Amino acid sequence: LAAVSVDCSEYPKPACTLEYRPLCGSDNKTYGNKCNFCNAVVESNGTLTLSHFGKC
Repeated sequence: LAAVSVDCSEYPKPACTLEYRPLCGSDNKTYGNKCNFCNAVVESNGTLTLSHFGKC
């Protein structure tokens, strides 16, 4: 059904491609891309999640 989420199994990373593809969280703050999103998830320990693609 209707979910939104990028895959984050492989995080956090040491380095990020500087393509800008923002992903706003449930926190309603922006993570610049699937890197900085999925970092802030895997640090978050599962609990942070994707409210919408793009920026807040």
